[PDB]
Amino acid sequence: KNVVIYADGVYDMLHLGHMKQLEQAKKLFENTTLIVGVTSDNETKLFKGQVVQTLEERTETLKHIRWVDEIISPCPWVVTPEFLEKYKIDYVAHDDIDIYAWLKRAGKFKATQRTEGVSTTDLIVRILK
Amino acid sequence: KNVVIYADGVYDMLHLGHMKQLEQAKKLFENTTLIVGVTSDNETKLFKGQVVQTLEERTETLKHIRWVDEIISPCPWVVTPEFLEKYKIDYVAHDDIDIYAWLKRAGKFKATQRTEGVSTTDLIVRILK
Ligand SMILES: Nc1ccn([C@@H]2O[C@H](COP(=O)(O)O)[C@@H](O)[C@H]2O)c(=O)n1
Ligand SMILES: Nc1ccn([C@@H]2O[C@H](COP(=O)(O)O)[C@@H](O)[C@H]2O)c(=O)n1
Repeated sequence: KNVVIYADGVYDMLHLGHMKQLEQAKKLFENTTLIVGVTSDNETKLFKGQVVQTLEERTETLKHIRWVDEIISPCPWVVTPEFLEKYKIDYVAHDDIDIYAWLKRAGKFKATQRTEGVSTTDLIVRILK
Repeated sequence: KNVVIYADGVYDMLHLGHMKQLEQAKKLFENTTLIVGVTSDNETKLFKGQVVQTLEERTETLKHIRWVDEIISPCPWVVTPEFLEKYKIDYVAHDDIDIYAWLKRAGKFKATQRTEGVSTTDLIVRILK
């Protein structure tokens, strides 16, 4: 009955968009365990860009989110089949833009939706107006 | 056994300081219900200053916090004895600077600690440096 869901990301300056994504992932099935992977400072710098918050900060905030059952911090930058076996993960949940093609082929990918206009930085834009 | 705790505030741009306060309030006793009061846009404008986020936004974010059992939105600007009776509140939890003197006299005030340097706006200061 219980299904293990994995959602990875940077989760920098956690905002309502992230929280709604985690809620979505958590409620994909009736009984789930949501594991959240948080990306390292270095790989995030190397591949995405600057992070405002450190791994420790990004991880500590996530701990306070209702839908989060377990956190893997740091998590691998790229998901692998071996990683899924190690953590008994049934599905990977993430927005859908292919780096996830192999997960889709395996029937282990659950797409989630982004929430626009709600980021921490969009809120700063308000203040300046 | 179960104890009802009430924590009120603005909770604008929710950050780790708020989340740690709510965790503190929630863990004041072994078995609690944490009710969170969120202040109205008008009274917050009148008495504190501008709020970035609306009541609806401030409330929606709080919903995603693990420690929150119930939300009263909007909540009264000032706590009264009648309000405590209506919601069967045992203790009010808030930082300690006296507007809370009457609660302290009644044995219904539990002080919580602020967390410094961790606000959403302090994180914006980082980016600019
Ligand atoms: N506005 C946003 C921003 C991110 N998200 C989701 O939060 C998760 C982590 O995103 P980041 O790695 O960009 O922090 C991803 O699944 C992403 O789709 C969202 O659903 N809405
Ligand atoms: N840095 C901060 C900011 C607020 N808080 C707490 O969060 C609650 C709500 O604070 P505000 O009304 O300022 O949003 C209060 O109990 C306050 O003490 C905190 O513990 N640390």
